[PDB]
Amino acid sequence: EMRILILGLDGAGKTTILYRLQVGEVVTTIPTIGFNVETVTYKNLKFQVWDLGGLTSIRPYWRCYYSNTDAVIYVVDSCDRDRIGISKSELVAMLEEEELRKAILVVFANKQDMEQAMTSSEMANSLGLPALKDRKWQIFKTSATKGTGLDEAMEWLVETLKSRQ
Amino acid sequence: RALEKILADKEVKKAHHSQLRKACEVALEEIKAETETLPPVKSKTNFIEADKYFLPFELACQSKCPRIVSTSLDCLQKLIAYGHLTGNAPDSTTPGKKLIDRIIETICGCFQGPQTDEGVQLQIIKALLTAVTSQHIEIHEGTVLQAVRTCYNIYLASKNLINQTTAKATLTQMLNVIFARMENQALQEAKQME
Ligand SMILES: Nc1nc2c(ncn2[C@@H]2O[C@H](COP(=O)(O)OP(=O)(O)OP(=O)(O)O)[C@@H](O)[C@H]2O)c(=O)[nH]1
Ligand SMILES: [Mg+2]
Repeated sequence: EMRILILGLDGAGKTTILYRLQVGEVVTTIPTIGFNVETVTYKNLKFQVWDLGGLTSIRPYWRCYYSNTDAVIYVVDSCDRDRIGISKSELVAMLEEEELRKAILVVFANKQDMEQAMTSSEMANSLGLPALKDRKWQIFKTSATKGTGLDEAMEWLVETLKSRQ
Repeated sequence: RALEKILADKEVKKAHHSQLRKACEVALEEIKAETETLPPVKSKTNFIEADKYFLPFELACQSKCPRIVSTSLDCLQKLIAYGHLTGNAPDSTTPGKKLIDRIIETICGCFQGPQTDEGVQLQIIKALLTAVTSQHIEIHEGTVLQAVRTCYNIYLASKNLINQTTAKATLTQMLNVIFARMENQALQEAKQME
Protein backbone atom coordinates (compact mmCIF):
# COMPACT_ATOMS: atom_id res chain seq x y z
CA GLU A 1 0.00 0.00 0.00
CA MET A 2 1.43 3.36 -1.15
CA ARG A 3 0.79 6.96 -0.09
CA ILE A 4 -0.42 9.57 -2.56
CA LEU A 5 -1.24 13.20 -1.94
CA ILE A 6 -3.59 14.87 -4.37
CA LEU A 7 -2.63 18.53 -4.18
CA GLY A 8 -3.43 21.68 -6.17
CA LEU A 9 -5.36 24.92 -5.87
CA ASP A 10 -9.06 25.07 -4.98
CA GLY A 11 -11.34 24.13 -7.87
CA ALA A 12 -8.67 22.24 -9.84
CA GLY A 13 -10.56 18.92 -9.89
CA LYS A 14 -8.71 16.98 -7.19
CA THR A 15 -11.76 15.49 -5.48
CA THR A 16 -13.43 14.68 -8.81
CA ILE A 17 -10.29 12.73 -9.73
CA LEU A 18 -10.10 10.84 -6.43
CA TYR A 19 -13.59 9.42 -6.79
CA ARG A 20 -13.31 8.97 -10.54
CA LEU A 21 -10.30 6.79 -9.69
CA GLN A 22 -11.95 4.89 -6.85
CA VAL A 23 -15.42 4.16 -8.27
CA GLY A 24 -14.94 5.00 -11.96
CA GLU A 25 -17.54 7.78 -12.00
CA VAL A 26 -17.94 11.53 -11.72
CA VAL A 27 -19.69 12.68 -8.53
CA THR A 28 -20.84 16.14 -7.34
CA THR A 29 -18.39 17.79 -4.91
CA ILE A 30 -17.93 20.53 -2.32
CA PRO A 31 -14.73 22.42 -1.44
CA THR A 32 -12.76 19.97 0.66
CA ILE A 33 -12.09 21.55 4.03
CA GLY A 34 -10.14 19.13 6.17
CA PHE A 35 -9.55 16.03 4.05
CA ASN A 36 -10.91 12.99 2.29
CA VAL A 37 -8.97 9.73 2.38
CA GLU A 38 -9.91 6.76 0.21
CA THR A 39 -8.19 3.53 -0.81
CA VAL A 40 -7.76 3.13 -4.59
CA THR A 41 -6.86 -0.03 -6.51
CA TYR A 42 -5.47 0.36 -10.04
CA LYS A 43 -3.97 -2.30 -12.32
CA ASN A 44 -3.89 -4.30 -9.07
CA LEU A 45 -1.89 -1.85 -6.91
CA LYS A 46 -3.24 -0.58 -3.59
CA PHE A 47 -3.05 3.15 -2.91
CA GLN A 48 -4.06 5.20 0.04
CA VAL A 49 -4.95 8.40 -1.75
CA TRP A 50 -5.51 11.58 0.24
CA ASP A 51 -7.43 14.54 -1.13
CA LEU A 52 -6.93 17.80 0.73
CA GLY A 53 -8.67 21.11 0.10
CA GLY A 54 -6.93 23.74 -2.00
CA LEU A 55 -8.58 26.84 -0.53
CA THR A 56 -6.16 29.73 -0.08
CA SER A 57 -6.34 29.55 3.73
CA ILE A 58 -5.86 25.77 3.99
CA ARG A 59 -2.76 25.40 1.80
CA PRO A 60 -0.16 25.91 4.57
CA TYR A 61 -1.25 22.58 6.06
CA TRP A 62 -0.25 20.51 3.02
CA ARG A 63 3.21 20.14 4.43
CA CYS A 64 1.85 18.40 7.54
CA TYR A 65 0.88 15.48 5.28
CA TYR A 66 4.08 15.17 3.19
CA SER A 67 5.49 12.45 5.52
CA ASN A 68 6.16 9.08 3.85
CA THR A 69 4.55 10.20 0.59
CA ASP A 70 5.33 7.94 -2.35
CA ALA A 71 3.81 10.20 -5.02
CA VAL A 72 2.06 13.52 -5.49
CA ILE A 73 -0.74 13.85 -7.97
CA TYR A 74 -0.56 17.57 -8.59
CA VAL A 75 -3.76 18.74 -10.23
CA VAL A 76 -3.68 22.03 -12.14
CA ASP A 77 -6.60 23.75 -13.84
CA SER A 78 -5.49 24.22 -17.46
CA CYS A 79 -8.15 26.89 -17.97
CA ASP A 80 -7.08 28.93 -14.96
CA ARG A 81 -4.70 31.25 -16.76
CA ASP A 82 -4.94 33.64 -13.80
CA ARG A 83 -3.35 31.58 -10.99
CA ILE A 84 -1.01 29.17 -12.81
CA GLY A 85 1.79 31.35 -11.37
CA ILE A 86 0.43 30.38 -7.96
CA SER A 87 0.36 26.71 -9.01
CA LYS A 88 4.01 27.14 -9.99
CA SER A 89 5.15 28.91 -6.82
CA GLU A 90 3.23 26.52 -4.54
CA LEU A 91 4.73 23.55 -6.39
CA VAL A 92 8.21 25.05 -6.10
CA ALA A 93 7.67 25.44 -2.36
CA MET A 94 6.47 21.86 -1.80
CA LEU A 95 9.29 20.23 -3.79
CA GLU A 96 11.79 21.92 -1.47
CA GLU A 97 10.43 19.95 1.48
CA GLU A 98 12.86 17.21 2.55
CA GLU A 99 10.00 14.78 3.11
CA LEU A 100 9.33 14.80 -0.60
CA ARG A 101 12.91 14.22 -1.78
CA LYS A 102 12.06 10.62 -2.66
CA ALA A 103 8.61 11.42 -4.07
CA ILE A 104 7.42 10.93 -7.67
CA LEU A 105 5.58 13.84 -9.25
CA VAL A 106 2.67 13.49 -11.68
CA VAL A 107 1.09 16.66 -13.05
CA PHE A 108 -2.50 16.50 -14.19
CA ALA A 109 -3.08 19.27 -16.71
CA ASN A 110 -6.77 18.93 -15.97
CA LYS A 111 -9.91 20.12 -17.71
CA GLN A 112 -8.30 19.40 -21.09
CA ASP A 113 -11.72 18.83 -22.62
CA MET A 114 -12.43 22.55 -22.28
CA GLU A 115 -11.98 25.00 -25.16
CA GLN A 116 -9.96 27.48 -23.10
CA ALA A 117 -7.31 24.89 -22.16
CA MET A 118 -3.59 25.65 -22.22
CA THR A 119 -1.41 23.12 -24.05
CA SER A 120 0.43 20.42 -22.10
CA SER A 121 3.73 21.95 -23.30
CA GLU A 122 2.72 25.50 -22.36
CA MET A 123 1.78 24.35 -18.85
CA ALA A 124 4.98 22.35 -18.35
CA ASN A 125 6.96 25.49 -19.23
CA SER A 126 4.72 27.59 -17.00
CA LEU A 127 5.37 25.38 -13.98
CA GLY A 128 9.12 25.20 -14.64
CA LEU A 129 8.92 21.41 -14.78
CA PRO A 130 12.00 21.11 -17.06
CA ALA A 131 13.81 23.10 -14.35
CA LEU A 132 13.23 20.24 -11.88
CA LYS A 133 16.22 18.75 -10.07
CA ASP A 134 16.22 15.01 -9.20
CA ARG A 135 12.48 14.60 -9.85
CA LYS A 136 11.04 11.66 -11.70
CA TRP A 137 8.02 13.37 -13.20
CA GLN A 138 5.59 13.55 -16.06
CA ILE A 139 2.72 15.77 -17.20
CA PHE A 140 -0.67 14.57 -18.49
CA LYS A 141 -3.60 16.10 -20.35
CA THR A 142 -6.70 15.00 -18.40
CA SER A 143 -10.46 15.26 -18.02
CA ALA A 144 -11.92 13.99 -14.72
CA THR A 145 -15.42 14.68 -16.03
CA LYS A 146 -15.03 12.83 -19.33
CA GLY A 147 -12.57 10.22 -18.03
CA THR A 148 -9.95 11.42 -20.54
CA GLY A 149 -6.26 10.71 -19.96
CA LEU A 150 -6.56 9.29 -16.43
CA ASP A 151 -5.64 5.68 -17.23
CA GLU A 152 -2.63 6.90 -19.22
CA ALA A 153 -1.39 8.99 -16.27
CA MET A 154 -2.06 6.16 -13.82
CA GLU A 155 -0.25 3.61 -15.98
CA TRP A 156 2.75 5.92 -15.92
CA LEU A 157 2.60 6.44 -12.18
CA VAL A 158 2.20 2.70 -11.52
CA GLU A 159 5.16 1.71 -13.72
CA THR A 160 7.27 4.51 -12.20
CA LEU A 161 6.58 3.34 -8.63
CA LYS A 162 7.74 -0.08 -9.79
CA SER A 163 11.30 1.30 -9.65
CA ARG A 164 13.12 0.44 -6.45
CA GLN A 165 16.59 1.26 -5.07
CA ARG B 1 -29.42 9.19 -1.97
CA ALA B 2 -26.33 7.82 -0.17
CA LEU B 3 -28.43 7.05 2.89
CA GLU B 4 -30.35 4.13 1.34
CA LYS B 5 -27.29 2.34 -0.08
CA ILE B 6 -25.26 2.66 3.14
CA LEU B 7 -28.13 1.46 5.36
CA ALA B 8 -28.64 -1.69 3.28
CA ASP B 9 -24.88 -2.28 3.40
CA LYS B 10 -25.24 -1.81 7.17
CA GLU B 11 -27.58 -4.83 7.30
CA VAL B 12 -25.12 -7.16 5.51
CA LYS B 13 -22.18 -7.63 7.92
CA LYS B 14 -23.85 -9.26 10.97
CA ALA B 15 -27.23 -10.03 12.53
CA HIS B 16 -25.81 -11.68 15.69
CA HIS B 17 -26.62 -8.27 17.12
CA SER B 18 -30.32 -8.21 16.29
CA GLN B 19 -31.15 -4.85 17.93
CA LEU B 20 -28.76 -3.07 15.54
CA ARG B 21 -30.30 -4.84 12.54
CA LYS B 22 -33.82 -3.82 13.62
CA ALA B 23 -32.88 -0.15 14.16
CA CYS B 24 -31.38 0.01 10.66
CA GLU B 25 -34.60 -1.46 9.20
CA VAL B 26 -36.89 1.04 10.97
CA ALA B 27 -34.79 4.04 9.91
CA LEU B 28 -34.76 2.75 6.32
CA GLU B 29 -38.56 2.40 6.42
CA GLU B 30 -39.16 5.94 7.73
CA ILE B 31 -36.98 7.09 4.82
CA LYS B 32 -39.29 5.27 2.37
CA ALA B 33 -42.31 6.95 3.96
CA GLU B 34 -40.70 10.40 3.76
CA THR B 35 -39.85 9.71 0.11
CA GLU B 36 -43.51 8.78 -0.59
CA THR B 37 -24.05 8.24 -7.14
CA LEU B 38 -23.43 6.23 -3.94
CA PRO B 39 -21.73 9.12 -1.99
CA PRO B 40 -24.16 11.58 -0.19
CA VAL B 41 -26.36 14.21 -1.88
CA LYS B 42 -26.64 18.07 -1.79
CA SER B 43 -27.86 20.30 1.08
CA LYS B 44 -31.24 21.51 -0.26
CA THR B 45 -34.56 21.01 1.58
CA ASN B 46 -36.07 18.89 -1.23
CA PHE B 47 -33.83 16.11 0.04
CA ILE B 48 -35.36 15.21 3.39
CA GLU B 49 -32.69 16.28 5.93
CA ALA B 50 -31.61 13.24 7.95
CA ASP B 51 -31.50 14.28 11.61
CA LYS B 52 -33.02 11.77 14.06
CA TYR B 53 -32.54 9.17 11.30
CA PHE B 54 -29.17 9.04 13.03
CA LEU B 55 -29.61 6.32 15.61
CA PRO B 56 -28.54 3.22 13.59
CA PHE B 57 -25.13 4.93 13.36
CA GLU B 58 -24.71 5.24 17.12
CA LEU B 59 -25.09 1.46 16.88
CA ALA B 60 -22.59 1.21 14.02
CA CYS B 61 -19.93 3.04 16.07
CA GLN B 62 -20.52 0.93 19.17
CA SER B 63 -20.64 -2.24 17.11
CA LYS B 64 -17.61 -4.48 17.50
CA CYS B 65 -16.79 -5.38 13.87
CA PRO B 66 -14.27 -2.56 13.32
CA ARG B 67 -14.90 -2.50 9.56
CA ILE B 68 -18.47 -1.37 10.28
CA VAL B 69 -17.32 1.19 12.87
CA SER B 70 -14.87 2.45 10.21
CA THR B 71 -17.79 2.54 7.74
CA SER B 72 -19.93 4.56 10.19
CA LEU B 73 -17.26 7.17 11.00
CA ASP B 74 -16.81 7.57 7.24
CA CYS B 75 -20.37 8.30 6.07
CA LEU B 76 -20.97 10.51 9.10
CA GLN B 77 -17.91 12.59 8.14
CA LYS B 78 -19.32 12.81 4.61
CA LEU B 79 -22.87 14.04 5.16
CA ILE B 80 -21.98 16.29 8.10
CA ALA B 81 -19.42 17.99 5.85
CA TYR B 82 -22.14 18.34 3.22
CA GLY B 83 -24.32 20.23 5.72
CA HIS B 84 -26.88 17.46 6.14
CA LEU B 85 -26.62 17.04 9.88
CA THR B 86 -27.26 20.51 11.31
CA GLY B 87 -28.33 19.26 14.77
CA ASN B 88 -31.13 20.31 17.09
CA ALA B 89 -32.24 20.76 20.72
CA PRO B 90 -31.02 18.26 23.35
CA ASP B 91 -32.49 14.81 22.69
CA SER B 92 -32.72 11.96 25.21
CA THR B 93 -30.24 13.98 27.29
CA THR B 94 -29.98 17.02 29.57
CA PRO B 95 -29.88 20.47 27.82
CA GLY B 96 -26.88 22.81 27.68
CA LYS B 97 -25.77 20.52 24.85
CA LYS B 98 -27.31 20.12 21.36
CA LEU B 99 -27.64 16.85 19.35
CA ILE B 100 -24.44 17.72 17.44
CA ASP B 101 -22.45 17.48 20.66
CA ARG B 102 -23.99 14.00 21.06
CA ILE B 103 -22.81 12.60 17.71
CA ILE B 104 -19.32 14.03 18.29
CA GLU B 105 -19.20 12.36 21.72
CA THR B 106 -20.13 9.06 20.07
CA ILE B 107 -17.33 9.41 17.48
CA CYS B 108 -14.89 10.28 20.29
CA GLY B 109 -16.12 7.10 21.99
CA CYS B 110 -14.88 4.76 19.27
CA PHE B 111 -11.29 5.30 20.36
CA GLN B 112 -10.32 3.54 23.61
CA GLY B 113 -6.56 3.01 23.91
CA PRO B 114 -3.94 1.71 21.43
CA GLN B 115 -5.84 -1.58 21.06
CA THR B 116 -8.56 -0.07 18.84
CA ASP B 117 -8.57 -0.80 15.10
CA GLU B 118 -6.42 1.67 13.16
CA GLY B 119 -8.85 2.03 10.25
CA VAL B 120 -11.34 3.22 12.85
CA GLN B 121 -8.64 5.41 14.48
CA LEU B 122 -8.08 7.32 11.22
CA GLN B 123 -11.79 7.53 10.40
CA ILE B 124 -12.27 9.15 13.81
CA ILE B 125 -9.46 11.67 13.20
CA LYS B 126 -11.05 12.52 9.86
CA ALA B 127 -14.64 12.80 11.09
CA LEU B 128 -13.47 14.84 14.09
CA LEU B 129 -11.73 17.18 11.63
CA THR B 130 -14.54 18.02 9.18
CA ALA B 131 -16.84 18.20 12.24
CA VAL B 132 -14.99 20.96 14.13
CA THR B 133 -14.29 22.77 10.86
CA SER B 134 -17.68 22.50 9.15
CA GLN B 135 -18.75 25.98 8.04
CA HIS B 136 -22.23 24.72 8.84
CA ILE B 137 -22.29 23.88 12.55
CA GLU B 138 -21.19 25.52 15.82
CA ILE B 139 -19.96 23.45 18.77
CA HIS B 140 -20.19 23.64 22.55
CA GLU B 141 -16.63 24.46 23.55
CA GLY B 142 -16.53 21.44 25.89
CA THR B 143 -17.40 19.21 22.96
CA VAL B 144 -14.57 20.96 21.10
CA LEU B 145 -12.24 20.00 23.95
CA GLN B 146 -13.38 16.40 23.85
CA ALA B 147 -12.72 16.33 20.09
CA VAL B 148 -9.25 17.78 20.66
CA ARG B 149 -8.65 15.28 23.46
CA THR B 150 -9.59 12.16 21.48
CA CYS B 151 -7.35 13.38 18.63
CA TYR B 152 -4.36 14.01 20.91
CA ASN B 153 -5.01 10.61 22.45
CA ILE B 154 -4.77 8.93 19.04
CA TYR B 155 -1.66 11.00 18.36
CA LEU B 156 0.15 9.94 21.54
CA ALA B 157 -1.05 6.36 21.91
CA SER B 158 -1.39 5.16 18.28
CA LYS B 159 1.41 2.92 16.92
CA ASN B 160 0.58 3.72 13.26
CA LEU B 161 2.78 6.58 12.04
CA ILE B 162 0.28 7.61 9.35
CA ASN B 163 -2.42 8.17 11.95
CA GLN B 164 0.16 9.89 14.17
CA THR B 165 1.19 12.55 11.64
CA THR B 166 -2.41 13.02 10.45
CA ALA B 167 -3.74 13.37 14.01
CA LYS B 168 -0.94 15.89 14.59
CA ALA B 169 -2.07 17.66 11.41
CA THR B 170 -5.81 17.73 12.10
CA LEU B 171 -4.88 18.75 15.64
CA THR B 172 -3.18 21.89 14.29
CA GLN B 173 -5.97 22.63 11.80
CA MET B 174 -8.77 22.19 14.41
CA LEU B 175 -7.12 24.41 17.03
CA ASN B 176 -6.42 27.12 14.46
CA VAL B 177 -10.00 27.00 13.08
CA ILE B 178 -11.75 27.23 16.46
CA PHE B 179 -9.32 29.87 17.73
CA ALA B 180 -10.00 32.15 14.74
CA ARG B 181 -13.75 31.74 15.22
CA MET B 182 -13.35 32.80 18.88
CA GLU B 183 -11.25 35.78 17.71
CA ASN B 184 -13.81 37.40 15.40
CA GLN B 185 -16.72 36.55 17.73
CA ALA B 186 -14.86 38.67 20.29
CA LEU B 187 -14.09 41.39 17.73
CA GLN B 188 -17.74 41.61 16.66
CA GLU B 189 -18.46 42.02 20.40
CA ALA B 190 -15.87 44.81 20.57
CA LYS B 191 -17.58 46.58 17.64
CA GLN B 192 -21.33 46.00 18.05
CA MET B 193 -21.08 47.75 21.43
CA GLU B 194 -19.66 50.69 19.47
N1 LIG C 1 -14.71 20.72 -17.86
C1 LIG C 1 -14.13 20.05 -16.83
N2 LIG C 1 -14.57 20.30 -15.57
C2 LIG C 1 -14.03 19.66 -14.50
C3 LIG C 1 -12.95 18.67 -14.73
N3 LIG C 1 -12.60 18.18 -13.53
C4 LIG C 1 -13.38 18.80 -12.60
N4 LIG C 1 -14.23 19.68 -13.18
C5 LIG C 1 -15.23 20.52 -12.47
O1 LIG C 1 -14.59 21.52 -11.67
C6 LIG C 1 -14.90 21.34 -10.29
C7 LIG C 1 -13.62 21.04 -9.50
O2 LIG C 1 -13.95 20.77 -8.13
P1 LIG C 1 -13.17 19.68 -7.23
O3 LIG C 1 -13.06 18.37 -7.98
O4 LIG C 1 -13.79 19.68 -5.85
O5 LIG C 1 -11.70 20.33 -7.16
P2 LIG C 1 -10.83 20.32 -5.82
O6 LIG C 1 -9.47 20.78 -6.26
O7 LIG C 1 -11.01 18.99 -5.12
O8 LIG C 1 -11.49 21.50 -4.92
P3 LIG C 1 -11.02 21.84 -3.41
O9 LIG C 1 -11.10 20.50 -2.71
O10 LIG C 1 -11.97 22.89 -2.91
O11 LIG C 1 -9.62 22.38 -3.58
C8 LIG C 1 -15.89 20.19 -10.18
O12 LIG C 1 -17.14 20.69 -9.69
C9 LIG C 1 -16.07 19.63 -11.56
O13 LIG C 1 -17.45 19.71 -11.93
C10 LIG C 1 -12.53 18.45 -16.14
O14 LIG C 1 -11.63 17.63 -16.40
N5 LIG C 1 -13.15 19.16 -17.10
MG1 LIG D 1 -12.61 19.12 -3.05
